[PDB]
Amino acid sequence: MRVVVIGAGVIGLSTALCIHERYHSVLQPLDIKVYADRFTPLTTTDVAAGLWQPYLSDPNNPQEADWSQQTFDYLLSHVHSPNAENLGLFLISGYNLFHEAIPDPSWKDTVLGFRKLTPRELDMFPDYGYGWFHTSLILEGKNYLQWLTERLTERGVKFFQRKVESFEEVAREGADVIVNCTGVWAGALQRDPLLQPGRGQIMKVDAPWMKHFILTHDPERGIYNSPYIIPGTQTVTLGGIFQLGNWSELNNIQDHNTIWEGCCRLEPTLKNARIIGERTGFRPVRPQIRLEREQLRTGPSNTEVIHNYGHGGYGLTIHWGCALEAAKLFGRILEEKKLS
Amino acid sequence: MRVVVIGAGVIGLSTALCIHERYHSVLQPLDIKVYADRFTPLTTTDVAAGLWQPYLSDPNNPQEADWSQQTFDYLLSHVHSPNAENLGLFLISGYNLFHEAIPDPSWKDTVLGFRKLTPRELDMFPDYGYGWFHTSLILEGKNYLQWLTERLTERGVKFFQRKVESFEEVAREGADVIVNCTGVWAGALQRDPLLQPGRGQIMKVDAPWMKHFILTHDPERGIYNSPYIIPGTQTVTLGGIFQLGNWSELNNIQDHNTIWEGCCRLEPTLKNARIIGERTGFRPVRPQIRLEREQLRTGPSNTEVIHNYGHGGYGLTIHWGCALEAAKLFGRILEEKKLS
Ligand SMILES: Cc1cc2nc3c(=O)[nH]c(=O)nc-3n(C[C@H](O)[C@H](O)[C@H](O)COP(=O)(O)OP(=O)(O)OC[C@H]3O[C@@H](n4cnc5c(N)ncnc54)[C@H](O)[C@@H]3O)c2cc1C
Ligand SMILES: Cc1cc2nc3c(=O)[nH]c(=O)nc-3n(C[C@H](O)[C@H](O)[C@H](O)COP(=O)(O)OP(=O)(O)OC[C@H]3O[C@@H](n4cnc5c(N)ncnc54)[C@H](O)[C@@H]3O)c2cc1C
Ligand SMILES: O=C(O)c1csc(Cl)c1
Ligand SMILES: O=C(O)c1csc(Cl)c1
Repeated sequence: MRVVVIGAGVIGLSTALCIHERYHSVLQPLDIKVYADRFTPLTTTDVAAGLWQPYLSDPNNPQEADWSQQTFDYLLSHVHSPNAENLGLFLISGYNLFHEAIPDPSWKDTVLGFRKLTPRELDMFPDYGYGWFHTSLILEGKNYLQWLTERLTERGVKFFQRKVESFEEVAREGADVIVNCTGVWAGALQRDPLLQPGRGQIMKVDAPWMKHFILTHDPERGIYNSPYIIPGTQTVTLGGIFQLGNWSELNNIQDHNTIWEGCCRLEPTLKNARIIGERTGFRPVRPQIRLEREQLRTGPSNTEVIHNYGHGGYGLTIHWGCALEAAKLFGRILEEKKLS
Repeated sequence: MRVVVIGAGVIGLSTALCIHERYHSVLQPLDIKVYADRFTPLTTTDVAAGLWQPYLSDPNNPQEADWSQQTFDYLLSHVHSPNAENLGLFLISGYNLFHEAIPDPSWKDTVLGFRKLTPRELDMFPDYGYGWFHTSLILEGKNYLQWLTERLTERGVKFFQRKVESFEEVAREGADVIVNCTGVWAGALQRDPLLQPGRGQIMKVDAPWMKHFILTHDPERGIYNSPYIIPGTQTVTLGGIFQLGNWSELNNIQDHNTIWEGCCRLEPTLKNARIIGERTGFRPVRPQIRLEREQLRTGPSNTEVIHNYGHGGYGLTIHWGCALEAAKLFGRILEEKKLS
């Protein structure tokens, strides 16, 4: 059983690890290989701040709400483990500001100590008059991806830097199961009109006095098109750009100005914070995560393919639930091959 | 009117600043000088982490409860000012862990978003089964003291490195009002059996993933004789020593081992944190702050004194309320001398 996972993002690496950990003993000819065009720190996961928060609206597939929750419970179960520093995982509390009262989220009980903001807290933010306060977790992509890489290397999963042109080229080379974790670039292997790039731009700033995240929201401009401030381990992430259909992997000046003055008005202590870096990424936007199987008509034989892409701006938030679910789909392929 | 403030800690400097801004134009020859044996970074204020939190019990003088709220309200009114970085001031949420249920503190409504810990939050700390969660402030003494100095220097308040032997010495030099802010060393100028050193020791550790403060409590050990973890701007403070009657300004190895084992058990991610420094300070312990006027019998005519010391382990928590109050008693001196 030769398995080829395409993608070295949080989706591909966690899926490869979760498949190996659940199926190493039931299948000894289990050679897992990871094909990827870019690795850390050159993936979309590296650009993400790493905060655990799903979208405010319910996810159009209630199974995604569970995948988000079991990812949170799994990460929280190791947030006080001594290796949490290596994963880039830690607790963080913060605010979610609004201009008008909105209903509570579906993940209010997943989060620790969810509550609505008191008047004295709202007075620190004059432009907003309603919001939440809650304790969540941050999984920084740079540390988490390298942690997954080393653990996959411990389990004998070889890595190869190459751009896959088609599923058939991997199938014809001997692959039995192809795990499609290509993210926003998935359409290049199979056209999907529902998948489109949600381009974002973030600023990484040195402001170590920031102990809380601050996410603002405006339904007119869309989600994450509003200033947000997310403190990480060594730096503070400033963002607020979300552009559909923009393929320009290049830092914009106007977006830089939008991010800066939006967060500076939100928190005036940032005016003296030095800018360390700035990055551009593409959220794999889709109305639904494509986590499903597909038997490919490739050749006289037929290839088995597992898709998992289209996680939008919540990939790290939902990655572990998607990895477990992709491992279950891998097990059904096993039972149908007279193999489990 | 020649005023002499003895003490360059948070109590001496804030009182000298609060006195001048209220009386520099009501009083034309207002020459204020600061006499101090040690300045920053060699004062007890520099050892403190800077967390705003009073004792758990009522302060035996309900005016101190007001002084603490005045300090919180004033600091909170400057937490989003762009010069808060110069003050070393920023918001921070955190935990207060207990082994079983105890009554709520009197300052519950002063802090932001006070609440009790949920069961899932208590599961992250296996030893403690009850606790609180609230948002507070941190005023790092080093940045705050150098800020107060720069203010006072701009206003013609000259500083002098000098050990004061007696009030009579200062009054001999021509001083009209003496503001005694000598902290734990006040007994060397007037014997006070109520003032004793609450020696403490803290560890400054590099663990920037710590976003919350964690204070543990044990009624058997006494307050602050239990592990606490207070993340600062550039470092994380680890403490938990409160020893009455020890004047040894020397870091102890057993106290070091007590702090390390207590905080590492409380937070296993601290196992690999770099130790940056270690400090020892003396809390000016008193059953109540001595904030009062005293006309003492030196020379053929009196020279009046204002005492401000005995703040224990909540000096930065209460400094501003005591500074305003010491300015009021300075104003009554102006009335008794018919100067206003
Ligand atoms: C600015 C910004 C901030 C974000 N913040 C958060 C956040 O705070 N929390 C959160 O949960 N999410 C956040 N996200 C979203 C998150 O980054 C993504 O959902 C997540 O990274 C998706 O990763 P992925 O594994 O699907 O693909 P990405 O990590 O891009 O990885 C794609 C992988 O597929 C590979 N690949 C693609 N095509 C081929 C090919 N043809 N041949 C070989 N390899 C190929 C790529 O090279 C790479 O290996 C943010 C996104 C952006 C843009
Ligand atoms: C380990 C530790 C942690 C702490 N943490 C906190 C905390 O988190 N939050 C909080 O609110 N408080 C905390 N405290 C308490 C806080 O540090 C003190 O309450 C506060 O610093 C009081 O300082 P002060 O101004 O009274 O005098 P200190 O800063 O000592 O300053 C005394 C000044 O008076 C001078 N002086 C004394 N005698 C003479 C003299 N005879 N002649 C000339 N000058 C003299 C001293 O040299 C110095 O200039 C902590 C204390 C310790 C020890
Ligand atoms: O996509 C984003 O910009 C984003 C900000 S917080 C979060 Cl979770 C995701
Ligand atoms: O005295 C202390 O060690 C102390 C710890 S938190 C706080 Cl406020 C004071």
